[PDB]
Amino acid sequence: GNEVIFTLWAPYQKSVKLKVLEKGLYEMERDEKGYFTITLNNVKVRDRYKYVLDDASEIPDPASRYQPEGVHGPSQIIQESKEFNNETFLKKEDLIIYEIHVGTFTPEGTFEGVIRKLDYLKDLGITAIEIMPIAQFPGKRDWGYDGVYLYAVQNSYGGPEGFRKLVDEAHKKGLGVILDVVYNHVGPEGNYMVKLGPYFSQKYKTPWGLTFNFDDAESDEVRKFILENVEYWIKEYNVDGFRLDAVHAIIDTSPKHILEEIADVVHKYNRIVIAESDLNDPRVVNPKEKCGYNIDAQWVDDFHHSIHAYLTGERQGYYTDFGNLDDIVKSYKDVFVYDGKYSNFRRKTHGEPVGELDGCNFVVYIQNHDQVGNRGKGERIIKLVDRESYKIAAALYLLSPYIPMIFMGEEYGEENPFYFFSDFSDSKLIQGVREGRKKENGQDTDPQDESTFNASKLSWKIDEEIFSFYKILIKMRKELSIACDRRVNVVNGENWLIIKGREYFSLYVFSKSSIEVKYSGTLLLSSNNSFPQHIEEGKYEFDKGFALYK
Repeated sequence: GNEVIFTLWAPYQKSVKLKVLEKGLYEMERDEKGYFTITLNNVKVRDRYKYVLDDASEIPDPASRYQPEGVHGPSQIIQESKEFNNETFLKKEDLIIYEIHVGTFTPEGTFEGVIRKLDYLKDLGITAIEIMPIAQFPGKRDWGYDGVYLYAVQNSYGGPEGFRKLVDEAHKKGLGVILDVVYNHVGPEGNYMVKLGPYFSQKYKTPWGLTFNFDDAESDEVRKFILENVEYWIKEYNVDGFRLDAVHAIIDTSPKHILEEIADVVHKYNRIVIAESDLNDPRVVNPKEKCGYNIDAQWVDDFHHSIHAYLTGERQGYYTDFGNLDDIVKSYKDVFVYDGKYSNFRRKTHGEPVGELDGCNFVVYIQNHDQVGNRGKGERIIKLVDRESYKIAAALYLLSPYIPMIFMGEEYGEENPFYFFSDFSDSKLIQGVREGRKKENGQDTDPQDESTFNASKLSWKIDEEIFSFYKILIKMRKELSIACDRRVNVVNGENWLIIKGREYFSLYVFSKSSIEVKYSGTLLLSSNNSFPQHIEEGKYEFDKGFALYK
């Protein structure tokens, strides 16, 4: 039949009622654990509903699937037809990721907008797109990390219907979709979980708000909440995989860490998890029989930081830990630069070596939402290095053994900043974030100003020299079988370096210098016209630039 069952976990609350807007108020039945439940025969997609507390105040379903009128508005029923392939066609060894912010990616600012850009993406060579968090957040202008309804697809992005159609059309083109999900904290506005029960940890918390309760009193149910959320995205949206936001901010003292369980869920349904770890700890990524949570891959800032610090000369914040050519070679042959050595930035010994894990347990990047957006003036790397360096940078990571991830626009030479923006309506949060971004990052543009968001939309002004470069770089990566293979040989002089893989070798010349080349090869790609078509073992004097050889 057509009847459906309502479930709300609220141990703090004595007795709660269901409120279907056009219909009546319905008394809910309680159990031992603190779950309120009723089955209603008369409900239909898409009625609006809320829950009314002892307080007599009315809150939206915390496990809501659609919030038509934003965070403080009522919850709406959606069509739940669990259609999903049991497998993803994505081979993680073939993974080229493209990070997208739906709001700013296109003039549209919606899912339909990214759909339109699918052919472009496919043609470029990307195999999967990473969508920044889409869990309902305040208003319509937010990176996604102030999301506060884990099961509800952002209304202004195009809602559930919108996101579903995106994955459907992505699969249709042979593209995969990875969802950025937040399990380490929750948004400061429109979060009503605090009144229901111990969703959040008493113990510590995160720089971005209240952290989840995974290991303390009544944490079973909050563990179920997150694990079922990952189950939900797979079963109801047919998503290929996940990027887990700041896993270092998820603390769990339990016999089996929640991150291990999260992975178990995604692997049960043959999907992929990537983790943003700041831990520099192979445990996140290691096999179970080697004591890891078995997450498929992790972000390695060390790579980006090495490249960035060296090319920019910048040393503020975390860049103080980097700066030398050695750091790049280190990261290129050891993954982590900080693998159990002292960090002046963190004021402690940081990290652990990575052992024999292949390259495909790590994703690398010269740009992403953090490394652009957390800069006060939000400058893309293109503004901080010359055309040559920029090309050398793109070559370094796209030709690395690690999984490369392109930031939206990077590939055609996008020049527009990516600022930090928010769309809170609570005036104290507005006040706090302005001064927060002012003090922490040195942002002069108002995050709550519409113009700041607008200025962050891609221009789509294509630089064809750069765009062609990326396209060929991607193509050669695939053709050379560079993926995962950490068996590379790197030699470095003062202002240059050569990296030699199984089928290729690359020249990375940061200044004019005389280089001893020990390899023969045919030129595949070059940032200049200055490099020979065929080269042989010998000494050469190269100008600043990059060259790839078979």
